[PDB]
Amino acid sequence: DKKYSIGLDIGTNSVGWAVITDEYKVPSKKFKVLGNTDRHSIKKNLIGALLFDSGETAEATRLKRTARRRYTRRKNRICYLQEIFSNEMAKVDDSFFHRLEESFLVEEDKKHERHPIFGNIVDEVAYHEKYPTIYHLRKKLVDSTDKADLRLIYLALAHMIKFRGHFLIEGDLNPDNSDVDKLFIQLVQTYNQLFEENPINASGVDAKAILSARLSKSRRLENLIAQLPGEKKNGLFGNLIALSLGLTPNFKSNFDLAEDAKLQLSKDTYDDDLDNLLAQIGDQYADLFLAAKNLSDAILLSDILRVNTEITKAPLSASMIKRYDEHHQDLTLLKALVRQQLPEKYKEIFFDQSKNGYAGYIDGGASQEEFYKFIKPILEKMDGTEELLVKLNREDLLRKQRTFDNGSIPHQIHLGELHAILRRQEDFYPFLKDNREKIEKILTFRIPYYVGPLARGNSRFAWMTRKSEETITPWNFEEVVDKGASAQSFIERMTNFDKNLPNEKVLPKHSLLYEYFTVYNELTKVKYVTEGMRKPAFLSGEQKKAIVDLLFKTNRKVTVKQLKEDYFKKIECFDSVEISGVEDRFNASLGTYHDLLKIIKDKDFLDNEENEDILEDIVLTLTLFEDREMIEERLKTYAHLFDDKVMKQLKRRRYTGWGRLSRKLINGIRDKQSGKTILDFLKSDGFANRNFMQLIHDDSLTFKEDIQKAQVSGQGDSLHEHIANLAGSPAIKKGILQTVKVVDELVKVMGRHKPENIVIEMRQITKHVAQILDSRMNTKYDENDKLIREVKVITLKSKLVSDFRKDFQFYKVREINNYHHAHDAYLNAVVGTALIKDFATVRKVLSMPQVNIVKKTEVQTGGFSKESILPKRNSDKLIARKKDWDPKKYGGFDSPTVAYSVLVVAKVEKGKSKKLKSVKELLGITIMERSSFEKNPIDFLEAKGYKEVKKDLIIKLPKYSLFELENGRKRMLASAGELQKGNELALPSKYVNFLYLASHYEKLKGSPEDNEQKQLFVEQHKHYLDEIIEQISEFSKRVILADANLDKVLSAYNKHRDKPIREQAENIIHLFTLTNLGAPAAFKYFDTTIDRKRYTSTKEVLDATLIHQSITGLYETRIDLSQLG
DNA sequence: CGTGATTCCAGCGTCTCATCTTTATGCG
DNA sequence: TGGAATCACG
RNA sequence: CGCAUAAAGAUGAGACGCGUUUUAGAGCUAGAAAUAGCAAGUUAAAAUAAGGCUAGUCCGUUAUCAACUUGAAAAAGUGGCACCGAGUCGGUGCUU
Repeated sequence: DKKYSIGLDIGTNSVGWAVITDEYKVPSKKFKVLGNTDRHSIKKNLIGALLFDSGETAEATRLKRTARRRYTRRKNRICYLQEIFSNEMAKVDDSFFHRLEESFLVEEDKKHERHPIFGNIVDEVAYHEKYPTIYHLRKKLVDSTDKADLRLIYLALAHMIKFRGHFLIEGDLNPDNSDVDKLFIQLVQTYNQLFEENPINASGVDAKAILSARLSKSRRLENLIAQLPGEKKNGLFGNLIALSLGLTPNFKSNFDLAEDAKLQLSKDTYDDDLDNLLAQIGDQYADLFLAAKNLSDAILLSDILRVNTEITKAPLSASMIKRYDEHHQDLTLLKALVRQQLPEKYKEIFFDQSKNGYAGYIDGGASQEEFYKFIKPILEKMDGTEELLVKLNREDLLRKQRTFDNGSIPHQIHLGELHAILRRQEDFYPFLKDNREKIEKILTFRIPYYVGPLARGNSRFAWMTRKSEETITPWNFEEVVDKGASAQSFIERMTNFDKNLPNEKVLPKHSLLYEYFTVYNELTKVKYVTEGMRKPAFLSGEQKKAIVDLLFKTNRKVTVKQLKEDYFKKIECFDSVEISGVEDRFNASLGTYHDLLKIIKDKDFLDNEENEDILEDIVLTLTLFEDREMIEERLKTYAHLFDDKVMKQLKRRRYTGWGRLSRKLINGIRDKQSGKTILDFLKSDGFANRNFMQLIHDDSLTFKEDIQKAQVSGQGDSLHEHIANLAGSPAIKKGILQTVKVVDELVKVMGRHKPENIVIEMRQITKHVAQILDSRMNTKYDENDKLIREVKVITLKSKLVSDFRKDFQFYKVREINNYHHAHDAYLNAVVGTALIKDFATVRKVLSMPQVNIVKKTEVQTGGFSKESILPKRNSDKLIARKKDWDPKKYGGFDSPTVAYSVLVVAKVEKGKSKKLKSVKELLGITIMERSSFEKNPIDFLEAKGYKEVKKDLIIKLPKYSLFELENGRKRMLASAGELQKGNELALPSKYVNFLYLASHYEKLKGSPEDNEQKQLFVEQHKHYLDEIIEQISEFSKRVILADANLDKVLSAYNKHRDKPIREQAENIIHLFTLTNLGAPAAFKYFDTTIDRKRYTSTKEVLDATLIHQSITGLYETRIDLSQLG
């Protein structure tokens, strides 16, 4: 026996393999064709390739899951709301909540009256004429004092709870008929009364247009600055204006504050940053800040609410009512216009649902835009359309109320209207007086993103911790869930664990200990030369200890520029020392130390080392959390040793980022005979210049033994490391997993012998790739705890072979057949083994008709079907959306996805007079029906009208099951009613070489003589252009069997048979979408298209052979299905 | 009533909080 | 790119 | 492998606006019909994978998968070799 080297190819859609010996030949062997066929053996060369569908990223599933959760919780909102007054709706009419549920149903499926709001036509019709939209009811309820109808209250409230707005504005709002202009003038006056040196003036500034245009907020700010008389963008009044339109200014440069003091209006931190300013600068600007807040509120409220109504405290509902009135008038006008003039267009606009006009726009499913692309022609051709052309130019003509731009409404004004309804109907409905807060909470309560799914343990996504087993409602959430541990989990479950101690976690990025560690390790490298010494020397440990106290504990920043003059010549008085190292920069500095020095009362609480346990817990909470409620709750257990002012100072700070080392690694483990930690050794460098980067593997310390031992203690599973891999960026790790599978398989098809010089191929991921090969094998140990190097693993930078393919002309015309994956793998092996090591062998491996191509079978999973809910039809293709929703009435989905097909031989009644007959048929199991089938297949097939099913004769047929019929014709099973081309065209290499040069694949390249030779090669061999068509035609006739398309292609080929060769090649290379493996795909040849010839028949394969193939396709179970019937 | 062609179709768009990774250069 | 429908006929 | 800076992918969570579907929002007129004339149109309820039991304000579209023996599963196990060729793999021989 002889060694072997595998050439492998990672990828996102396929993985190639090959097996090469000491010389580049590819061995050959027979192989056992197990199964019931006269063909016992089939010779195969080891070179093949495994095509597969690309692994999908979990984004689509996550989106679906979040949507499902949101629908569940919206239904709960409505249920929460219905049971809040389920006992008073019973008084008026009990079936009211009943009718709404079955409002979807048809007359013969309902069990109540067919009117959902009132239960009677007259009452029903009066509703849609008094309230042509919900917003007339929303408008009415805000502005009314007469007794409403509890079902009409539910209607409005349910309307807002169901569609409640966005939560991006933190805080609260109140429209209360506020006007922008007066607020701006009031701000100007407030600034002027304390800035008489240079007061602001309104001359030349539009107080309303500038800050309400469609321009971006910063652009509007700078435009306002420009329109002002002489103000600068960074002035105090400029900052106030910027706040007044939502920008985030900082005031240290204006009020000479002790801190930067940002005012982040768009975040909840504003509510206390304003208080901080009221502490730092005081009341001198309180009214100015409040005016700026009011201006920000008004500007943001108007930016989305285009109207400026005053008579009503319901700006949104009144807005949409106005949009309804304008749409009605606009339509009434446009109707007369297109019938006083242009009288031939009426039926197409107001009746035809197939055209994007009004008929389409309203009833048929056209959008606003497609209609606006349609009605403008007809508006351009008639007088009196000026008002209509104006609106179309602004997207304001004939507008809907429920639209794609309605997403800018905050939940705050929905909430305002909900309080208005609540605040005006309580006296008439007393139960409503003591339910005010409960409903508002239903509208306003969002689960925090750091609590996550509210599971009790059956959820792989959840982390919430419960103080009690009670059910979580809006009103007991604050007390059932322990928000603090919930948030700490939210961060910690995602925070890494320290590699040196794989079982436990890293510390914050600004830990006090980590803060020292990062700097103690840096200044170790400082060098100096002075009198008396005979050669350069570093700093000593005691010198570092002394330096820390009077350089790093003292100032916010440290540089050798200070040290080389302030320390040596003055602290220990070196005469003429010369200092070496980095010229100026010290990267690490005790940033947290000076922050605390500024924040907390005493420096002694930082110079002291006994307070270490506290500071680490303080910084830990300032990094884990970001809510003020949570930080306030957590710090307070430790503020009792500080003054309340110090506690308030700490509460503001936030850190970000997590470290890569653990507290125990730095200060937990101690040498078993030296009794010192890594931190201690960083204080005790000594003469050896020892530091962490060598302490972790210096055998004179036990730290090496501990770290190595821990990396073993944390193990326990092997096959799951292939899914950690690159922590996150692809979902193509499918490639890695399949790759190992073909190395595994190839071993047990090479005599369980391991390879030598395994050459991977495609710096980003390949580092992870190679070692998992080195980990899954090459594992035997040695006496000194050393792994023996039994297999060598290579990796290349994805490009070296692609230059070898030109340097030696082994051209790669991609579009012909998939043999290039295996051929690239084989050249990968060639180059890899050459780099570490006859020429002709390549010429054989590059013209071998046989290449083990396997399309990995697959059991389809995912969406049950296409997601569009199509209208009601009289077909059996439609799928009920519920157990009681017959599709013929209700519509449903269609075009399912079949997980896999099953072969069934069974009896079925047949004939005009029913009698039994034997049959053989492919069923096709949908993704829905897979669970029922795998529960018990006999009953499942038996309910489908089949009788007398034989279990042992049932066969599972995943997608891409490969059959073979006459003349080596093969077909792949694309969902039980469609085959799919199953053969490859071995268009020999002589026609590959000509076509690559001829079509000049990239654009055009080559040196003068090289270009001359290559172009003349195409000129001389013009008759390959006549033989290529012969290969395509004969192969199509033998396997593709597309008579019409082959006729078309030949006819077109002759019809355009006179263009220059380059143009001829560039289009014939598109003729290989005929002979390619896989789904048929239409192509064009010189602006004449040969469409796609589908197959749409699985009858042929029933009486054909079936090839179960392994991962590599070297082992077959080749069932002949004529034996079954 | 069993074959075979041509045509058409497919759910989409926002905000926010956190958390890993790799790429590119400059030092050890 | 696979399901479904509309169309021509032997 | 750690430090200094910028951008791009992956994971999770919390939320919005739509869209589709059946129904509800008594169409009138010439008629015996087809069909024609007129009027209206902008909103809502419900569902948004069937559904599952663990019965949660949870789970349900990612990953994984040839066949065969043992199987509750996990998982293990199952298919000699060489030399001369080439059209999807064929031939010859030692072996058994």
